Amino acid sequence: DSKKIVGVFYKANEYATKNPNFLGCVENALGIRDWLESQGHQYIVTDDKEGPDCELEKHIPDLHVLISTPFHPAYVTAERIKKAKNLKLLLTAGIGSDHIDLQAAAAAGLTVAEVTGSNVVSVAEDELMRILILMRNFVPGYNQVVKGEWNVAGIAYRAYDLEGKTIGTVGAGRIGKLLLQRLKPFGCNLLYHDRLQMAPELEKETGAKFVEDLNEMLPKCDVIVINMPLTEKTRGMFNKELIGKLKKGVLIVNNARGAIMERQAVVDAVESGHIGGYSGDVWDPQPAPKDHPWRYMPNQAMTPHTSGTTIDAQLRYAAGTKDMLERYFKGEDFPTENYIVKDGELAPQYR
Amino acid sequence: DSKKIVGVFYKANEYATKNPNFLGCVENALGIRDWLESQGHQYIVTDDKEGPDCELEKHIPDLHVLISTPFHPAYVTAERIKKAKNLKLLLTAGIGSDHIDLQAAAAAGLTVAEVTGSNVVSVAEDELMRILILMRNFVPGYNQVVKGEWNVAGIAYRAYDLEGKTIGTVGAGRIGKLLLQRLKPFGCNLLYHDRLQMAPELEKETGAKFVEDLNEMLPKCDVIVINMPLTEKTRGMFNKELIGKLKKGVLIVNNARGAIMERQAVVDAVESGHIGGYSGDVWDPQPAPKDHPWRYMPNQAMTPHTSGTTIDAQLRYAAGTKDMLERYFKGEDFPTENYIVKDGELAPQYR
Ligand SMILES: NC(=O)c1ccc[n+]([C@@H]2O[C@H](COP(=O)([O-])OP(=O)(O)OC[C@H]3O[C@@H](n4cnc5c(N)ncnc54)[C@H](O)[C@@H]3O)[C@@H](O)[C@H]2O)c1
Ligand SMILES: NC(=O)c1ccc[n+]([C@@H]2O[C@H](COP(=O)([O-])OP(=O)(O)OC[C@H]3O[C@@H](n4cnc5c(N)ncnc54)[C@H](O)[C@@H]3O)[C@@H](O)[C@H]2O)c1
Repeated sequence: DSKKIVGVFYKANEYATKNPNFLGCVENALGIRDWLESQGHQYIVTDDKEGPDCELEKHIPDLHVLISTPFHPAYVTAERIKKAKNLKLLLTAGIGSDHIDLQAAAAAGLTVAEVTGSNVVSVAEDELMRILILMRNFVPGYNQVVKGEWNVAGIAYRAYDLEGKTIGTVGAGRIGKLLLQRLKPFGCNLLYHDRLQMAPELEKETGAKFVEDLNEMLPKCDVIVINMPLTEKTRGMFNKELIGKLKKGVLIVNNARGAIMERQAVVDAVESGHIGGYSGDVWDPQPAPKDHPWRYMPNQAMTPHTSGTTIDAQLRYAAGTKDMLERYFKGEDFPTENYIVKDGELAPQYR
Repeated sequence: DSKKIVGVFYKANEYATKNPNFLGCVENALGIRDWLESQGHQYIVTDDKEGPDCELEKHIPDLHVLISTPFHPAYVTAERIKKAKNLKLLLTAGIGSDHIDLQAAAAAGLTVAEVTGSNVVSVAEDELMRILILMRNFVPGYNQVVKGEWNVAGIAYRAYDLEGKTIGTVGAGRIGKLLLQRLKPFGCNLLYHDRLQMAPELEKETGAKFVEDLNEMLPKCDVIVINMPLTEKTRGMFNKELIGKLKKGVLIVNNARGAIMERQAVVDAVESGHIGGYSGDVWDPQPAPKDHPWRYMPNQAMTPHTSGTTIDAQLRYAAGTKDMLERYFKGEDFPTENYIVKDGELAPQYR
């Protein structure tokens, strides 16, 4: 009954011990090493995930379970899945399992699951933060401060209050709903697009108006927020043509997945001023290389992939990961909303 | 009965024309020049405000009305008031009139008024954006992006969700109340201190609790927000001893006035880790010199003085300044809430 379990996390070095609940890094490995080893399982943890000769690849031929995390994602390709002779279970410590080839996982009969709900508040907070950072023009003020400069006009000419502006969320699942709730008291005109309409009473509490056809919402928005998974349909959806339909000077927030946008289409439209500003924590690929052009374009307010891995989020997704492992050892089903691929079927929000 | 009117604003140069509503700079000067010249008055506008030899000091001897603005503040000292033989009226385009020597103004019988309520939503927004930026640790992420780095752990060890944290506002007048209303859906433990308690219905809607004694509220707070005027009592109030009563690792937001804090006492407690981070738009003095130490201390999330001068704020304070000039010319009283010094008496919020 003893299994080989591999975890792939970001490496913390001297940061590992600066908070007692820092469960998300390599060194602390979700807090589950002792619990796993006491049951006779082998637990191997690494950040070394790229290429033929990395530590992860050493263990791909015989691991049983692979625990990944979106902030430092192991890319589980069709070729890796074919090499993986004993693999049965792919767990995501966090939310969003698109770093796996989900079609090849379904074709191989693998189970893919994630900790649904675990960091959705955290991302909704970070999104509202970035809307404010772009609208109110925080980044150019910070840059003046560190360079020893002082020029209020260089900031004020394009700074605005959020009050009275039109904000559209593209996707209204768990995160989009939590965002709409936090935006209610700012006094904005809220719109949303999804394949699924929110309940009548949630529309009434938030004041948010359903727009069934995405192309009708886009031109109306001063602010657009991305809030869908990375799926075969959403991949590359914000291309040259779709971005042309946005209001001139639109501010875009994207803490969903970087690859929902076409990389170069965003760069070109930022340089022309057609996108007024772009802010998010997600990139294609991750880690983002040193030369990734989103780092250097005008008006950018980016960070690395951090919003779903606050300390409070880490505690919840480590706990959910442990619960699923415990269920797995006992042959019990996970909560239904956790499955992304089960019995060869993809979950509806990814179809 | 035609008057010399002087305006002191920040200079925009090429930025002036980038927005048709950019009324807060020298070049557009609240949009009132034609209006004032058509009535036979003279309107001298300048940003040059420092020392014996600046353009402002040339007009001090014979001006009738001086319009100042907090973002680029003319320091109207006792020595200046004495030299000002014709001066009758000091108007603040924005909110907070502490850049005037208010005791010398009272002594000389000068009227001091400002545009109450004009940018209070704007600052409430900017405060909440800063709580998020400090709590969720945005600034180190931005810094890594522009330097070409990628290290998630270096940000995540210190990042938390705002949900469930304790936040205290020191002051609950116009801005403090608007902040509390916007914090409500984040699910925090909200406390406030003021000399005046809020209406019970407002306490209930926001969920904020009155703490009558300031010293009792302070050690309880993860986040402290400064929300009072700069007055004889608030000036230097956050000194070595008062900062010591704060929780270790406290995050502080101050978009009120810089001099409410002792400058070096903030530097020391930030260097020690007693203050975990400090964020605001306001400084002593302004413009802040190149070597001001708040620009360079650990964890700082500063900007120049911007939050009360968004485009939407400028439209409101330009209109309120124009309205008080019209009343002035007709011998009519300003709205009661606009007066800071009238008949040699300070307004109650400054006492
Ligand atoms: N930055 C972070 O740290 C972080 C953390 C968590 C999640 N995320 C990303 O955000 C995503 C959303 O999270 P959630 O909890 O809100 O997910 P959710 O499943 O609850 O909501 C997704 C929504 O997308 C809609 N949708 C799917 N395909 C669509 C399409 N083609 N057109 C229109 N609507 C479509 C679905 O109907 C659903 O309401 C995750 O999949 C993940 O990729 C990022
Ligand atoms: N950063 C900006 O752009 C910007 C913009 C507007 C205002 N401000 C600053 O914010 C201040 C507050 O603005 P407002 O509209 O909320 O003012 P307000 O008059 O409505 O509120 C001031 C509050 O301070 C309280 N107070 C005064 N002295 C006190 C003391 N010693 N102890 C406890 N409470 C005390 C009063 O009871 C009052 O409720 C302004 O005076 C200004 O200096 C900054």
